[PDB]
Parts: sequence; C-alpha cells; structure tokens
Amino acid sequence: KVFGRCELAAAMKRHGLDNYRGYSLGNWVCAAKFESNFNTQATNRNTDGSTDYGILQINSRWWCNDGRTPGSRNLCNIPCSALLSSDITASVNCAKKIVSDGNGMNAWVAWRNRCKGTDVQAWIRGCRL
Ligand SMILES: [Cl-]
Ligand SMILES: [Cl-]
Ligand SMILES: [Cl-]
Ligand SMILES: [Cl-]
Ligand SMILES: [Cl-]
Ligand SMILES: [Cl-]
Ligand SMILES: [Cl-]
Ligand SMILES: [Cl-]
Repeated sequence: KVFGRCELAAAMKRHGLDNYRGYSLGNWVCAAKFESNFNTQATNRNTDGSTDYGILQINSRWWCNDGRTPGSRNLCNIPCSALLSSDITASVNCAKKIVSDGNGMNAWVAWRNRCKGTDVQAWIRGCRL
C-alpha cells in the first residue's frame, strides 16, 4: 500500500505513535517518507546481507526474522514479511521497541540525516488528525 501523507499520519496516531518516546507525529511521517516513500511493500538489501522492510525500513540484522541474515536476531518476534502488510500495526509495534533501544530515532539514519532538526510539523500540516 502507498499511503498518502495525512493518511499515514492518521494511521500512526491510531496506533499510538503520536509523541511516542517524545517524538511528534511529523517526525514519524518524515522518517517514513525518506525510508520508504510511504510504501508498505518497500524492501532494500544492505551491504552486509541483512534487509530493511516496510514503511519504516526495519532491519533483519536485529529486529525481524527473514531466514537469510546469519548471526542476526529477531527482537520484535516477527517475520520480516509482516512488516510489509497494508496494516501498519506490526511495523508500529516494532518501531516502538526500536525507538526505545537507547538512541531514539537516530536508529533510522534517514531520520537523522533528513528529518532531525528540520520543520517536521510540515509533514502533518493541514491534516485532520
Ligand atoms: Cl508527501
Ligand atoms: Cl510534528
Ligand atoms: Cl536479508
Ligand atoms: Cl510496511
Ligand atoms: Cl536469519
Ligand atoms: Cl543465524
Ligand atoms: Cl493501518
Ligand atoms: Cl540518509
């Protein structure tokens, strides 16, 4: 599924991501924009052989199981395929664990490089939330 901007904001709010760990909804929308362009089906291989999955590009090195990332863990206790669903529940639940892991949203290097410090409220501007 390819979400619209306000549509994804609303879905993230509905699943409790709004201000989770102190990160406003615009931060989460911004991250999703630059990680996946709002496409739940996005996958990308990393150089090290792990893969990033879904709307927030969660990595199989730590967070989900894909059967092909030796030495990796599955800390969200989920198949990585679950992170590609139209329903964003599994990706939000896992993102909540990631952002609680100690470095906040710096875990998403596209958030750190493209969102952090910017006018992230622009991402929810105009949205009926
Ligand atoms: Cl957009
Ligand atoms: Cl915001
Ligand atoms: Cl992989
Ligand atoms: Cl997804
Ligand atoms: Cl594996
Ligand atoms: Cl392994
Ligand atoms: Cl959803
Ligand atoms: Cl980046």
